Amino acid sequence: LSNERYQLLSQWPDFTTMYGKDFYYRAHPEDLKKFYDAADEYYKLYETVTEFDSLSALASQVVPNYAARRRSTVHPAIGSTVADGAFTNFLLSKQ
Amino acid sequence: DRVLSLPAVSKNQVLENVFHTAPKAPVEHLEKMVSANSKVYDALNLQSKRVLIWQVKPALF
Repeated sequence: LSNERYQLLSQWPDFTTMYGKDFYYRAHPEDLKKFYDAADEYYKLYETVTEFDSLSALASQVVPNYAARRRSTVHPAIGSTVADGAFTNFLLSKQ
Repeated sequence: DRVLSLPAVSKNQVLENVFHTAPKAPVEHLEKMVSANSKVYDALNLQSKRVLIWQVKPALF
């Protein structure tokens, strides 16, 4: 999934082609501060999508709730559809 | 009133309306993207010391 986010950070337009002083002084001061904020934001997003040592601790938050859902009093592989079919077999047979 | 024929905009105001933002250095892109592609190298190379390929597709011994 981080690969699919990094693929759309690979499609980001190059803002370091507009770092010269030709684009500094032709441009509105507020739009230039916005452009520099947009470059700072891309550096934040790219520093945090390539922190791959954090995925191994992100995966430990999906693990306990899933393992407690499998630690069932009926069956590890039970679900709603099998329980519904067994409820018809229990209900539509006699008593 | 000689002072009222001088330009009322100070040299301070010129220096703060001309150099309004501290401009971006060109080496900032290099050092930032290098410090992040070092993490891309570390996790995803097959020669790094801390590769993720054994934490992701474990082994079959």
